[PDB]
Amino acid sequence: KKRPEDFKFGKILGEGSFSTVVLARELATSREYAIKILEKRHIIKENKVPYVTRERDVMSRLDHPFFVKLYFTFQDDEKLYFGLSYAKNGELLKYIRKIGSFDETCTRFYTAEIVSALEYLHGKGIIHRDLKPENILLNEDMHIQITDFGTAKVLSPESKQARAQYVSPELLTEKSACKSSDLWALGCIIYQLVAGLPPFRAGNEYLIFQKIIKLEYDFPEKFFPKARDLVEKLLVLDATKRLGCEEMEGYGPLKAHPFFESVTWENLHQQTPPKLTA
Ligand SMILES: O=C(N[C@@H](COc1ccc2[nH]c(=O)[nH]c2c1)c1ccccc1)c1cccn(Cc2ccc(F)c(F)c2)c1=O
Repeated sequence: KKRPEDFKFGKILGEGSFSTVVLARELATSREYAIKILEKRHIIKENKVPYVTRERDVMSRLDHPFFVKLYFTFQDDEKLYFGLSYAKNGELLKYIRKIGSFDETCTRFYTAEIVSALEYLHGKGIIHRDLKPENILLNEDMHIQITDFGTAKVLSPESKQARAQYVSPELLTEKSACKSSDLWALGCIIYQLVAGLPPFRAGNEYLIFQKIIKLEYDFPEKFFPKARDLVEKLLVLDATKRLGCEEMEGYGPLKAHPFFESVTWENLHQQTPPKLTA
């Protein structure tokens, strides 16, 4: 078992739900991990601290190339520690501030990795509920690493549902989430990769929420036609009519959409990602 003294702790990578993720270097190996630290003082019923109880065991057991993984755990008198994948290259959409919108080859590749990751997650009955560019990190090899900050939920077999710019209308109109809520988020992400901006934009959050529920958005003139078609098929108010959803025959029709022509879905993790720039 590892212990706190085996690492040199660096900067904070992220924080939420009484959990702080810190960059750490393993002294013996020079390997870097993102170690999540929870103070035992905060583990009380009223706080609903994630990853302490059994309801997230299926998430903790994931061993997929596109999700940050749990490698080890340990504890001391005051804290719980969870060693997670470190995604060296940070947030995927961070390149937009320099480079602007992604080209079709790069959009197709990164969209395929996200779709492949969501298919796997949904196949385990897990819904993310807060999928956004901030949660799509990139490792040293430039492959995606999707993070959860305690929003993901395992659905029960008895229900296909569970209780701003990337939020689906059902999370706004009926305060519920389903697998299809994540496909709405995917539609927003694809649009942002291509356009360089998210689809629902307005003067403030209140107005953005109105645009979402009314489907008030437009495409710029330069939007790749196959990507436009795909986005229109994901950004549908009725959650049962989104491409990829259970009621629309699942992932096959989504992975077979013309936007994904030439994609080799089985080896995306082994392919060299296309460079965003030389
Ligand atoms: O513990 C897990 N995730 C952490 C966040 O992990 C981070 C955050 C930033 C980082 N930067 C970097 O380089 N590595 C980083 C790791 C968490 C924080 C706060 C509350 C709850 C969880 C965590 C534990 C186990 C598995 N996963 C992957 C996962 C689970 C369910 C999903 F639906 C999903 F899409 C992905 C986790 O995110």
